[PDB]
Amino acid sequence: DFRHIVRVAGVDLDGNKQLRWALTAIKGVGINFATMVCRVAGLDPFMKAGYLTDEQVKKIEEILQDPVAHGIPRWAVNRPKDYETGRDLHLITAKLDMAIREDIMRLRRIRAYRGIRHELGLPVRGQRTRSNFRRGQTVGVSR
Amino acid sequence: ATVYDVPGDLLVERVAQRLKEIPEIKPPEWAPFVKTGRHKERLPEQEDWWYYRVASILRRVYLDGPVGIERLRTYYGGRKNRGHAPERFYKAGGSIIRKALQQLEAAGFVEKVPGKGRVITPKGRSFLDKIATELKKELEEIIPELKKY
Amino acid sequence: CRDMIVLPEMVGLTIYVHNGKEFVPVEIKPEMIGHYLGEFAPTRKRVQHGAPGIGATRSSMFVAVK
Amino acid sequence: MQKARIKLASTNVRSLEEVANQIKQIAERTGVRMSGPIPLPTKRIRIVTRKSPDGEGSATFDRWELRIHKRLIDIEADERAMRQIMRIRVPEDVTIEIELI
Amino acid sequence: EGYPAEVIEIIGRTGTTGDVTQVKVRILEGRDKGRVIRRNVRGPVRVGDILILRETEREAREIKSRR
Amino acid sequence: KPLSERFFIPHEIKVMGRWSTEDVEVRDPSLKPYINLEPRLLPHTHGRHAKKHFGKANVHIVERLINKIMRSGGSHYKVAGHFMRREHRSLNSKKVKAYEVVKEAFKIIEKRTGKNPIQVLVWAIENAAPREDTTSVMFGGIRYHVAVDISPMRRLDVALRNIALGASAKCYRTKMSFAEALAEEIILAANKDPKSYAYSKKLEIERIAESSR
Amino acid sequence: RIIQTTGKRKTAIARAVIREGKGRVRINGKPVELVEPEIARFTILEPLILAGEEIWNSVDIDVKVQGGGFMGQAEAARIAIARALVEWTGDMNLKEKFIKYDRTMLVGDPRRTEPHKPNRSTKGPRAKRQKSYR
RNA sequence: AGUCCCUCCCGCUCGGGAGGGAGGCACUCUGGGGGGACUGCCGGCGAUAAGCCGGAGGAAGGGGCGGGCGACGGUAGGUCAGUAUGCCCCGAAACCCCCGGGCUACACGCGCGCUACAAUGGGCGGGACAAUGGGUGCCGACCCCGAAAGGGGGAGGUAAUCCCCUAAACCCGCCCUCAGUUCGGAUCGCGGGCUGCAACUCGCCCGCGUGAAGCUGGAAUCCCUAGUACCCGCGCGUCAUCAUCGCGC
Ligand SMILES: [Mg+2]
Ligand SMILES: [Mg+2]
Ligand SMILES: [Mg+2]
Ligand SMILES: [Mg+2]
Ligand SMILES: [Mg+2]
Repeated sequence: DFRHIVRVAGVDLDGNKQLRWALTAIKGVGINFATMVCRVAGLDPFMKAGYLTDEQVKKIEEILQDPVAHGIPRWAVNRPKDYETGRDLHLITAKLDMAIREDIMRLRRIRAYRGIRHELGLPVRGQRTRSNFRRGQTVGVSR
Repeated sequence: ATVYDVPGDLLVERVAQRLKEIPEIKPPEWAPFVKTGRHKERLPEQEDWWYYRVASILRRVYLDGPVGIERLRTYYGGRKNRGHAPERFYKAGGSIIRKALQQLEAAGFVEKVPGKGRVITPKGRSFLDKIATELKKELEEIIPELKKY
Repeated sequence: CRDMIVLPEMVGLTIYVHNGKEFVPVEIKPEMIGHYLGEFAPTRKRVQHGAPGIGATRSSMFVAVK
Repeated sequence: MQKARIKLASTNVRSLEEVANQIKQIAERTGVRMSGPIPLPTKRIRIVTRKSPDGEGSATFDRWELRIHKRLIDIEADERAMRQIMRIRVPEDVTIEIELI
Repeated sequence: EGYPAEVIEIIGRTGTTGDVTQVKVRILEGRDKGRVIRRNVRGPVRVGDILILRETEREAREIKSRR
Repeated sequence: KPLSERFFIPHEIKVMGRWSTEDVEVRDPSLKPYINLEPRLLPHTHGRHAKKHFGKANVHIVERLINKIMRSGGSHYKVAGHFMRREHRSLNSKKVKAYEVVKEAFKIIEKRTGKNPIQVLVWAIENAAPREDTTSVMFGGIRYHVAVDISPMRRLDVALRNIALGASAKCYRTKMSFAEALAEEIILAANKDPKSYAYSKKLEIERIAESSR
Repeated sequence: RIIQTTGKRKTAIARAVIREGKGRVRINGKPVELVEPEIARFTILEPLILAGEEIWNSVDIDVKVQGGGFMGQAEAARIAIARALVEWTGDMNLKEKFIKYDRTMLVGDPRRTEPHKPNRSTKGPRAKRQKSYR
């Protein structure tokens, strides 16, 4: 019954690790969201990931695709109150970075102040820059 | 013997066991989704993290007398790891504790002394000392020096 | 008043702000409601760098002041 | 009876003992019991400051300090003595307060 | 390889920085077994000690009139 | 771990309540009057000896050892390679952790050889203490490196210090622990093996001490 | 008959009471046999083991402490217990062994911390900042 | 603490323990007044003097330990932007008020620090013990709503009474096993709150998610002699909110 490599919704996950860490790899599921889903699904977070039969994979894929309707509350979700509709959503790898990218483009359009910083690759949240954030290369004068 | 006659952790472990049979103690609807205080980082790991909290709360009003909610939140706080800045002490949440005290009240082990907090009942002292004696009647085999008292 | 919060009344028209020395037009469109008025009128001229001078480094500090 | 309670508090220590012994003697001369002056904790107010007007030079500080000595006396009430402790004429750097229980 | 010697008197502090001490030892088992020589030591020393040395013939150079 | 050992009550004034220093026997006549072996149940003196000249003569050897592992490592002088500055996770003041690692160290030593662990220790602290040194003596204008002799007390200090630093470099960023790396050092030094660090340092001191007599 | 003695150790006071009994001894209500930091349990059993399992079985002691930390109250307990034992039995061939093993078991420790001074003033009296030429 | 009543618990009680209330200043404590240490007592240097070494007895020993108090003068050292002040300019202005911006800009060189580069550790559940100080424009016990920040009520306190205030490093039990990792948490997206007349420029706090450099540091250079250095937390100040700082514990 034992296996070495399993896959759930894109990224494939190790099989000699505990179930709660094996899911950490999926971009969009940290550690505190993994404990939750493993509990709600109905199985331990300490079982060896290789021991996952496939109907349980079907269960997990169900949960990750609309978790609010299974018990995962709407204060612990990737993004609440979607800017296009007040629904509360939890996205994962492929859909995630695109959503952030369009949330950035939206600020680039109207030419806000928080969009131009994203343009020029500078701080965004009000830091100081006389002394740190030196992502460049030294300049000389004379010797 | 009493609860003053054994170490705290062994007694709490043994109490939390029998506690699982009182029908009033049962975990609320948001227990699997909560960490215990703004100073932690990860959720509790065992499945019965409830019964340990409640059982530590009994022994905590036995030998502390009239004690109140905002004083059981200083006890269950800790030190925080807040990034690039130094560490600092913080209190704990409220719901996990208020529910525990209301459930122990409904069980019959504590009671609301008005204006001064809560204290333990006779039923509660019987409950705790019976288990303390039950344990100690075996901690003296491997430690033959407790036999005196 | 750069603090004013854009609202569904102001969508469509074009009002001004005051960025310190002059009034700068901000053609209000949807997707602005919620933001602040002064958020669209920047206030410091973007910086472009010349060349280090006498003191920019320990090699030109006392070799100049005699 | 009703056990008046008097509370003296002053910054000069000597000029307190004399009013204390006045009260003690007055009580003694007449017929009344008394609980001797019970010293209460001193309250010392402390103020740390820098020392130089400008900002140049090393940093050196001051420690100013003001101490306030207190006492407490318990005594019964007899008008022969309750009055006798009214012509006592405290000094100007002392505070007195009288109240019964 | 094993020659021990028993200090009887301290003479003073030599050293470029006050480190070494000149001291007059007496050997107690071996070739001399009774002779008295003069040697420099590193560390602290009382009287009655037992140093262990390896030559029994070096005779450190005299010090500046002990002061 | 077992509740019989977690709760342990002695009924004899021994060392740590376990081992008795009645039969150990110091060979070197030089180091005999400095290695103390009195009964002294608990090794803790609360730093009273570090006030009086030659105060550290009458302090139990186990406490002299425990004190010379309450430190962070090599902080301005490399030891076999690198610095090992480990601040905020070093045991500088934590005497409890020190006493614990030394207890477990002895429990391992007693098993892999079979002798009173303090006899093995007193063997280790003689096959690691060298008795020749070097200096510079300025004379009439100039100096030059000359060889000298090391007094006993300083021999003992250097011995224990090198044992410390030897164990405290194999537990560094490596799978082996600290209590067992304090054993793979004493079992070696007490047997004159080259793989040690305390003994090798003695040889490489005595070499460049002899070669410039 | 009863006796009662004292012991202070850098902000920790201890009040002891000694009287006949079965040989048990409590500290704040804890039995001596149950003190977790073993290095602090072996610290208050030195008078009661240096007297023998004969005197240790004809007295009851019960101390109370407050202040300090797990190791600055163990020593207070030890001082009070030694000063009590040297009076109940009231001999001197035992008081002597309380000076060869450790002289402070009866005289206590006169050491306290030392105030802070103004160059860092939160680290200690003698530790300062780091000099900066150039 | 030793006596005296009442209530309640455990092996069912011979013994042990917890609260009250009656009484007492025994012990701790608070703070006024006295005592105690002088090279005084022995041995050795130095003259026999000044004095210096070692030993007793002692709670303490050789300015008892830590602080306050800085001479005549100099430094054309710093401060006219704390107050005072002579001379020269402004005098319908360089004087007095009000709204919005800046001091928070960023190819770059430097000073002082905070967090790490892991096992002399990271996480989760239990168990332990402090002191200085502050509160009436303010400190908030106790009860109830919330997952968390917080919100609605609200005793007692002008103080050895009520409140801030059951500290952290430490210990026991289980997971990880030498890996850019369950190390490291910068940088960013979305949602919920507090102070404020006003949070975009530019305040602070919470929950989920993403997860950068970093594997012990070249020549050089700094601080420390005992309850001192190192390691861990706390309180005042500044303050309507905000401490990686200063001054104390
Ligand atoms: Mg001048
Ligand atoms: Mg000048
Ligand atoms: Mg500035
Ligand atoms: Mg981490
Ligand atoms: Mg803002």
